[PDB]
Amino acid sequence: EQLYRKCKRHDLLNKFYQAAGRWQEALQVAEHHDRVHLRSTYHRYAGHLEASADCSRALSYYEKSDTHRFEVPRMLSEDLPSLELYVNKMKDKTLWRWWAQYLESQGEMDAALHYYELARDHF
Amino acid sequence: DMLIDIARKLDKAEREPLLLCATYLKKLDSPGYAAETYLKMGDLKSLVQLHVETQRWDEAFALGEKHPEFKDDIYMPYAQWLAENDRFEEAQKAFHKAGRQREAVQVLEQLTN
Repeated sequence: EQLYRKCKRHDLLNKFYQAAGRWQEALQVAEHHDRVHLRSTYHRYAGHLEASADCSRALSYYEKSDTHRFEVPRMLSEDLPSLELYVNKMKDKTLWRWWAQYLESQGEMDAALHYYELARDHF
Repeated sequence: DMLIDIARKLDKAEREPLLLCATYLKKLDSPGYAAETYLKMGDLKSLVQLHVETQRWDEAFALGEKHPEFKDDIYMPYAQWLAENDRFEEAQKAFHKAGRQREAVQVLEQLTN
């Protein structure tokens, strides 16, 4: 740690903190000295929280990484009611399109139309 | 206005009065006239620091287009500001306008990774 600080290599220091499981320090270094990796660090931390079975905090960090559009539906694909609550909470257009595509494949066309109308996906 | 009239009445040989005018004009948040003074004296480094510190990015860009040696001093701070706003396409163009072509490449490689 001292050597990486002496080199001013905040990128290798961030990778080091991640590998050490010290995620808070890793996020602090990313927020102050390594801002270009900050989205990737949130994504990796969210993956380790998901692996640790903490889905609620994984959601918050997938949101911060802006990867919630594809990672959240993947993670909650086994728990459909929680995914529905989430889609209704974020009110995001892209998520309403994804949930409407899921309803469309399941044949729930009246509900798919409702969510495509919310998503303003006239096509 | 009085420091301007004095600095316009002063001769180019009177460095100590002119630098005292330029520092008071900087201290009195009058960067367009501190700039005119640093330009009259030919201290282009203090001028570009003045425009970057007083965040006059348009006056900075106009100076950097006139004096290509300051493109780095202007666009590195501005391109960092674009990258910190997650505007990485604009930041990559800004690093390129700075002459920092290797960093304009490395940022896009890092985003690709």
